[PDB]
Amino acid sequence: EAALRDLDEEGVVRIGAEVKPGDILVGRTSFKDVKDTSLRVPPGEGGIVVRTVRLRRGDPGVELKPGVREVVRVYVAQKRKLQVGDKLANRHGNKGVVAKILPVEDMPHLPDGTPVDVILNPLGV
Amino acid sequence: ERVVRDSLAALYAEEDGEVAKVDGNRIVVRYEDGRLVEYPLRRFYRSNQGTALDQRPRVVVGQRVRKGDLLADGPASENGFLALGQNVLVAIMPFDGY
Amino acid sequence: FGKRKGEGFGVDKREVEVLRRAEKLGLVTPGKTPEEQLKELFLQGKVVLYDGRTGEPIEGPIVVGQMFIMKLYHMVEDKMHARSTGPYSLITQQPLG
Amino acid sequence: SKLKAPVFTVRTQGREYGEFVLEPLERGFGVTLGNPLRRILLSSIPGTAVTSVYIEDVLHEFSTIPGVKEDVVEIILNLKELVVRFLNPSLQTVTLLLKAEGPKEVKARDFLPVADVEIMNPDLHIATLEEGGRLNMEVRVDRGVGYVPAEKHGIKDRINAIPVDAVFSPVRRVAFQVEDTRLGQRTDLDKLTLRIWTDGSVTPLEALNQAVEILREHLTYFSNPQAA
Amino acid sequence: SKLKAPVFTVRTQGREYGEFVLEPLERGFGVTLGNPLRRILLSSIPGTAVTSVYIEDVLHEFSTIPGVKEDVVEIILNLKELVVRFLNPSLQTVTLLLKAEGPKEVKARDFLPVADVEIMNPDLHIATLEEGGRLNMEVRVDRGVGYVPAEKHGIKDRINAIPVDAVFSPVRRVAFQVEDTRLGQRTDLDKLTLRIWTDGSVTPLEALNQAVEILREHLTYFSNPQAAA
Amino acid sequence: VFANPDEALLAVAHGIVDLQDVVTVRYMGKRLETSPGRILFARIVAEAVEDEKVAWELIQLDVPQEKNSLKDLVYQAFLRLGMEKTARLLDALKYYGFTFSTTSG
Amino acid sequence: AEPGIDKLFGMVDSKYRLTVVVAKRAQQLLRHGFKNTVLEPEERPKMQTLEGLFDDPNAVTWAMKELLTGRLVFGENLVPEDRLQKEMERLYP
Repeated sequence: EAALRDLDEEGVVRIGAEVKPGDILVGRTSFKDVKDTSLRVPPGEGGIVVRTVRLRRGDPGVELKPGVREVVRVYVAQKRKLQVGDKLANRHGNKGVVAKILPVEDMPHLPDGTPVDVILNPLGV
Repeated sequence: ERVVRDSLAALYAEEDGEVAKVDGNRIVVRYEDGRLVEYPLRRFYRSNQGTALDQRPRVVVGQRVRKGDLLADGPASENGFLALGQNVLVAIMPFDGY
Repeated sequence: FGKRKGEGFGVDKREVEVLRRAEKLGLVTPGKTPEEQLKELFLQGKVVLYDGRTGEPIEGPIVVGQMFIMKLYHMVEDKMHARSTGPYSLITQQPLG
Repeated sequence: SKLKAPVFTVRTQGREYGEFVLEPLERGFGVTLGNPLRRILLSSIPGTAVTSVYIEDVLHEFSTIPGVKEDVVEIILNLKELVVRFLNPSLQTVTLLLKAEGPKEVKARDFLPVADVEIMNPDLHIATLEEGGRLNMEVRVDRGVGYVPAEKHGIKDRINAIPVDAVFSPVRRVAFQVEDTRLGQRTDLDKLTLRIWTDGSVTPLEALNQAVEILREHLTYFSNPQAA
Repeated sequence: SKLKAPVFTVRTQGREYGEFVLEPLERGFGVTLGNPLRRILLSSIPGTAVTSVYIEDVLHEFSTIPGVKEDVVEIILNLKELVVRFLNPSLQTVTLLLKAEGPKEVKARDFLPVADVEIMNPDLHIATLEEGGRLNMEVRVDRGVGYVPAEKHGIKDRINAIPVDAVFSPVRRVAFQVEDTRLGQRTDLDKLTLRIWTDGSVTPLEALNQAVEILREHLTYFSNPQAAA
Repeated sequence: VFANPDEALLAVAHGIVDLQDVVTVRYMGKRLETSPGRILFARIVAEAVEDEKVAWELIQLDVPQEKNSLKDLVYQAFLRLGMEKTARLLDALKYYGFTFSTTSG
Repeated sequence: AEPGIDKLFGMVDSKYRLTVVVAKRAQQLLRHGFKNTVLEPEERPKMQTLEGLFDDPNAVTWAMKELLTGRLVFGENLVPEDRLQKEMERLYP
């Protein structure tokens, strides 16, 4: 039951649940007398489940391929902060990958105490 | 501003009028014609590339809006101007090989 | 600079050392007051900068200013990948791509 | 030719700005004293920060509230600027409660009073409510030091609580100025001036005292030589 | 949740070389401790140095002495490396007298003994006299801190005396390095290594202790605000 | 006129002279009209290769260190000492080059 | 660089022969559980973990150290392979 906490009574992860690699999003069983064929979060992905959409046979405007009873889609959101390895660029063709994130006290600062935010190498010019 | 306007990403007032209702998902405007017009806002929508495009209201209830005035900012927009990044304080100097 | 002068502060000793170095470098004209040389450096877009690790100034004036920078869609999060073993292709029986 | 103990002068503006002058000092000691104190002040001063937020009928950060102009992300961004002062040294965490109905401009002053807790910026704008909108919030504020991302601590009080990135440092800016001075016949002596801007939760004098204590405690560590 | 107290390790090579390791430390504290200690060690450790030299028949430092192979500059440079220890704290300045004549290898130990003074390197080479060469010199040695060029003090016992740069600092060199280290899950901690070369009159451990004490005494100055402007 | 490299570098640390000023230093039993920076570079090489005479033989003292001179130094160090000591020298050169490029201005 | 790599390169006429010798010695050490080593108990390669210093599990490092000591004989057609393995097993089960 630790692996089935976030699923609702219909086998779909609930809205607002946090999902990490290996967690189940939609439960599914297939005749093997049945076996696990559920949808899980791939490695390196996850976040907050924000939407679920279910399309069933007969629903107005739905055109499923023959043989498919229903389809379930899950929308999962991520808030990505800047990290080492991300790419930044200016409008003049200067692009580069973030290689180091320093604490404020290590940054060069103006005589009035204001630190700089970005240090660019002059050799690129 | 022309780039933001021509992409149809932001929302602009159709006619001279006054704003009646403001919400995170709705703007209702009362034009001088007397007709109430409700503009729904696209909120947290997945683009083809996985980025989230949402519109955020930039108007208050009771505010007077002229024709073409901004009502809601689109993605990568700040007061109707294209906003693709951030203005940061930079120093041009080597730093420990990093 | 009027901000600093209003609060009751003069020129720092480290600023004097940097001004001496820039005088040797040929960035400022000899015979001027420290404030005049500082203004000359500022008009060249350069300021005296201090090292946060030591507190000593950078030995020369450094170009500092506001820049517009954007984050690009190339994110290391979406690229980092590793595999020990996994699926294999039907015919060649070789790892998938 | 040893130097007399320097004079120490204190100037204060409100609870937010402080100037601390030490003079006269030997040549080179202005930087030697100012820089470690600046680094400690900017890095290691404990404070308070918003660590958790719960909103009624809100399931995650990526939603909107009917009758409220701002989305949850922008509300949390506004709440990250809240300055809370704990009047009690033993106090470790508080939960502030907010209940409002539109139309109004919900500010930080609309929080219900709590004992031994003060809000240093009651004018800080939180949200805008229109007719029909309501806001019921519970904000958990903790003591701590440094910058702790929400993904690190992961603090949730209820099922639908939203963890918030915590910036515990109360110090906003630290500068120091080394000026030339003299004493009788000696020349090229140092006069040090520390300028400290805080958020008002902790005064500059308190922050300076804590930084000095931290430096003294770290200097203590050089007292037990051991063989290699 | 504050981290455990760090471990301090010593590694001493005679009275001349020392390595000191402090680890683990909070992020950024490695340089925060290393830089002021380096500045104090290079600037503020009390010591002694040769401050003046008088040699007869010598008019300036760019002259030469018949009977001595080296010029005045070489003797002054050799005297710059003389290591002297004062035995009692009341003593401030000392004059050391050197009488030499005849073909000889003039070393440090040839100085006339003075009381409550000790030459730590008696084997140091001062000069070489040939046949018919003589050397009668008076070296004035004082106690101070840091490095003071000759033109700054310019002290002279008499008109023919030559001022000498005073290397008061007993510490010859200080280096320090900060390396990343981890403890448990935390991975942003610091390990600080300090290497100290002294001249032998003071051990590196003693110099480090004196620097730490100086820093503590300076930190004690932030207490009583006589002026309340 | 300095008795040894340590005195010259201590004078540099006190702001008496800069690394780019030409002074007189006594090193390896000789009186060299050179700068404290070049003496420091010589010491960097000597401490990297753990051999003072060979390092003195390898380096070109009377020129600024640029790409070609550094490449020649690396090749000569390889030939004279082996790849392990060459790797140590390369690491030391990298560290000190980065350190002095940061503060050069 | 690997310690003593210059000496190892000078000990052989071809660098690939050095690689082959190192790999075969590492296989021999792994097969017998490091009981056939020629290293004295204080020359053993160590590895530092939280609990304490233990033996280095990497057999290739052991093989290079042993080659450095000079107590190993290598060449072409020294001993028949089957007899070599049987004798090794006899000394070290």
